[PDB]
Amino acid sequence: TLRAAVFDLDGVLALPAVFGVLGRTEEALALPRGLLNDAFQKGGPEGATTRLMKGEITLSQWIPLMEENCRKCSETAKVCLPKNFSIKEIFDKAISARKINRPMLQAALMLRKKGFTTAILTNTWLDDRAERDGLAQLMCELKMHFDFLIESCQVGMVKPEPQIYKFLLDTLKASPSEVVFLDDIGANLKPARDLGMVTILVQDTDTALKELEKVTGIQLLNTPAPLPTSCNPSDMSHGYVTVKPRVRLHFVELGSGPAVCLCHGFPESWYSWRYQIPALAQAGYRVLAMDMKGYGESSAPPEIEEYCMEVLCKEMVTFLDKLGLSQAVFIGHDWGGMLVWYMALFYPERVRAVASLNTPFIPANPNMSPLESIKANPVFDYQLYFQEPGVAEAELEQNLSRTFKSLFRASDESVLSMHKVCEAGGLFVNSPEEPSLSRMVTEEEIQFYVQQFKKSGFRGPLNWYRNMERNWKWACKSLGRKILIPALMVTAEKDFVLVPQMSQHMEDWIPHLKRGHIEDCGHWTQMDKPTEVNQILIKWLDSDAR
Amino acid sequence: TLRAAVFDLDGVLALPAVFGVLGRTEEALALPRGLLNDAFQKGGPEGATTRLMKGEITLSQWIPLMEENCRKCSETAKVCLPKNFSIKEIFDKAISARKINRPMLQAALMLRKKGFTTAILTNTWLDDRAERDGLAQLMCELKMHFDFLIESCQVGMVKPEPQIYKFLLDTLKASPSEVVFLDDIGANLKPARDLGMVTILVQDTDTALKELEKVTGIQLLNTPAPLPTSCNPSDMSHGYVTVKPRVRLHFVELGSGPAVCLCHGFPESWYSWRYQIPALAQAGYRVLAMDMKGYGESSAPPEIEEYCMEVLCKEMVTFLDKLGLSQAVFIGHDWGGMLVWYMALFYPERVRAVASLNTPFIPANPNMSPLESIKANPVFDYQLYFQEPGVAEAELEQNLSRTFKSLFRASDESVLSMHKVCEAGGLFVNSPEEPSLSRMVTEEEIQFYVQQFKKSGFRGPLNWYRNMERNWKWACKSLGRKILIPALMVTAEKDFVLVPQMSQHMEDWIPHLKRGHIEDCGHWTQMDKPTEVNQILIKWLDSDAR
Ligand SMILES: Cc1cc(-c2csc(N)n2)c(C)n1C[C@H]1CCCO1
Ligand SMILES: Cc1cc(-c2csc(N)n2)c(C)n1C[C@H]1CCCO1
Ligand SMILES: [Mg+2]
Ligand SMILES: [Mg+2]
Repeated sequence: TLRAAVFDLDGVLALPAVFGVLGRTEEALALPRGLLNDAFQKGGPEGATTRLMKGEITLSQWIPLMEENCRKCSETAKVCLPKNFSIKEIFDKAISARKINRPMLQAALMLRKKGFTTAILTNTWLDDRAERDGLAQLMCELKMHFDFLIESCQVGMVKPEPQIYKFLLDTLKASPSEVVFLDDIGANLKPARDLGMVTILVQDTDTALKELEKVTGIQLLNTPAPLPTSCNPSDMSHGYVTVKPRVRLHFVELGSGPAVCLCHGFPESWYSWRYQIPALAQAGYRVLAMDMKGYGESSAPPEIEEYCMEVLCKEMVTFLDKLGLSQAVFIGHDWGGMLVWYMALFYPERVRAVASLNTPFIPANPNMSPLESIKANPVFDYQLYFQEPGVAEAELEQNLSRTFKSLFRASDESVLSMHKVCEAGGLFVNSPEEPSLSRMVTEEEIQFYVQQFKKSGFRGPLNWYRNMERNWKWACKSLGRKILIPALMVTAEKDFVLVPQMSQHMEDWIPHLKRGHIEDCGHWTQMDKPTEVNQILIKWLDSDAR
Repeated sequence: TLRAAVFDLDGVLALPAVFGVLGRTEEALALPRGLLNDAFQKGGPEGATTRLMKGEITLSQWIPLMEENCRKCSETAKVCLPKNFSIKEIFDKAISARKINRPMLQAALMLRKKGFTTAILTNTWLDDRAERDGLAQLMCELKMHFDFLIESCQVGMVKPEPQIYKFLLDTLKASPSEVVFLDDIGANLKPARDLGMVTILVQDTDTALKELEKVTGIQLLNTPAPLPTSCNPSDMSHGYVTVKPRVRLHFVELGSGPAVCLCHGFPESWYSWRYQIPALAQAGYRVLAMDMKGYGESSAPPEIEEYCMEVLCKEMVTFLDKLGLSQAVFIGHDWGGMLVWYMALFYPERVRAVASLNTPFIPANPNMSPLESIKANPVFDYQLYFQEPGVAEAELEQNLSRTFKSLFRASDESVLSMHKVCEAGGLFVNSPEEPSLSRMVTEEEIQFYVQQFKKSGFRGPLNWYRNMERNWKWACKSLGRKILIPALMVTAEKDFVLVPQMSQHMEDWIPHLKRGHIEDCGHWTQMDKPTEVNQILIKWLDSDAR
């Protein structure tokens, strides 16, 4: 029966509520109880506050009107307001104090995931104060999680007037009995109740969630910890930069602050960062999540040498030049990880800080051909399989779904040993035609990769492995250097190819290296353990790159 | 004969030179003359400094080696270095002191404009110091003006070794006699001279330019003031954001820092900001230059109401939401100017600051239909001509070249009165078939507009004028408000439609409004007077939006 859920902002999705600051200020300053609330509410439907909430005036215009109300209320109550008493001050403080009430948001999200239409209906104001950016941030963060946001000041109507509830119903395209509405102000619930909406009076959050859960029949309290926000591709800003005549690079871009360029591994996509992109933007960064050369909407030229580390890095520099970015933080995974260590070594002036997931920095061995070095570790045998042009392409392109479904698996699910792949004759020779779906991914997410890979297939991707000799000679030039910019290495316990021990000597080349470590994490770090990756990146960004 | 020009960075394109800081520090600290230069040069081809310039070691690794050289030089000269003596300190200071030597850059630019290939050949280092971003900025700003940048540390070779000059010649694809090479170090010129290159020894800039001018036969000194840098479309980052199912918005994006969204007028393009985009990025801003809805690579739906101010503003808010931007500075011109005043009035929380070129803020008159208000000023008669769907489209689309060439004219060139356009039967009824080219634009620039307008023509653009009644009713809601965020109004003396007097009452609605005024400037402000626009925007941005 219930199809829709409506939440107020103050006192419901965000806490502490501003009205609360009226109460507290009175208490703190020993003013007559309720004096501030009388001033706030003076003139009722035609007083300053209603005009504010309806959009007739802006917040900065209302401030001196509330001031005047406070004077008149205090003269009528035969008291004086203290020296320094400041309405602007009180509200600046109150509005920055108010934070997202996380469990209410997570309930709204769960309800939306089970197919509810969700909305925020709020009495609010046009905010033109010097510090308005703080509220603009909160509203952005909240509203992306909901179907609709209805603000009194944008629509010219306020709770409890009946017309806003009619406007609500019409926006929802639902009848009143299909709607639950939560509010901390009982007067605001009444007209919803009159129409036959389920209403919940929100005092403490848990009891409201308990009622919300009873009435919807959905579990909202004590639920497992949810994944971070992911990205819908068609909701993103897509950027494109031509770095030379045949080569354009595509990226997705979210947030403001220091530029952070995310570089995925093989055979992946910008979308492999879907769980980090909103979190890093939310934490105060400008994220640029690349399709690396060879992939997705980036160009994919056929020639092997187009994909050696030197050419790749030079193009990433050009990509910064054309965007007008003197630096970025570079964060890489797998092949992207190797590339970011090379950026740090050859273009430290362009790199604000460098981090890798899984991929250690290993210096070239000038006394050993890289082919031999690769042949020395049985777990890299899949890289020899990748050498011969055409062979891996045919296997990987033959059935894309099966390809991504076989590759993208958590450590407790794996179907492919990386073991004696040449000898066996292929990566999939002993995996099913139709693999089961990993817990890490949905069917929809697999089909995003399949559709990406239909544009250019695996030639350009595989070519990143086909420049061992060329990369080795370029790397040998850097053998006297050290990496002395801020650097983070993140090892994954159960990546059985890029094993955490393989990073064990990095402090010789990177003496101030920082570390994080993720337990029970396979090769596909960002989607295996997105919460833990997010926390380790944001903590290191805030301390080292900011 | 000469086809190419090569410039050193230190002492040639940037000043004061670092070597100079060796001299000055000695003098300042009363050290033995030349002591620092001996330490710097110790071991010659195999000393620390050469290894640095060749890329073997990074700057931070070299710092303690130069320190040690300075100790050994001072022990051998029987003196002591002062307490606090700091090589890191000296170089931090020297490297931030060094600025682009503007007249040398402007000579290189002029030579490139007359078809020279230009290059920077420099002995430089891999810079990993905490403060490296300053040099990364200088190198970005310089290098975008040149065909090639050749850095000793990237190529593994240093002036004066002969191999780098061979590498130079090969990069230029020129024989030595086709090249002029400028350097402040005579030892560095010699191998160019040995090959038969024209060389110039740069002491003071003017005498070097004088020799450069004699030898090339091109005027480089005492030249008129050049235009600001413009944008090549195919060198820009292009961004695309879907703000709702039928509507995607395209923009060009350059720079980092506070987001600044540029909104062009009718019938224009992101490209109309070509002279502001590099300057504002260079001044420390993130520029987003839109194709407004109706234009260029943005969607262009046919329906009139898709283009009312309300829908337009809501979509600009969504564009911020999807990019993850809690605010931007909004700067508009003509129709874009009207739109930014509306953003300031309806979404002040999303607007960091607002500026308009030409377009004044005028409140709706609630006692007069907007059609009448328009009929009251003979100079708006072209807006009535625009009302009837199809009529203006046919005239404007009939011959695009003639359209843009007739419209885009400086005030001393105009071919169209805005006068009794309905009565005359068209905007062009009395202008030539093939207008002459305005001084403001090249043939190439006109053809960029023509090609943009072949995608959707003039329907969507004209529709911005066809919502007078709808805009009037929306505007009436804002009649109690004031604009109290930072605001700049820029009037143009000779815009005979949007006249500077029309802005004269703006202080009633915008009490802290700032102003700039541009004399001898017609309607097409950004390209008429790009230098003056740039200076007024950047000064106001730095003081009000930063
Ligand atoms: C960690 C690592 C070691 C080597 C290696 C060793 S010797 C040689 N030539 N290469 C390579 C190529 N990697 C990169 C990883 C990331 C994905 C590709 O393998
Ligand atoms: C300055 C201005 C006044 C009016 C106006 C007056 S009364 C009414 N309805 N409109 C308009 C539409 N403008 C906007 C300019 C910029 C380009 C379009 O004209
Ligand atoms: Mg409330
Ligand atoms: Mg020099």
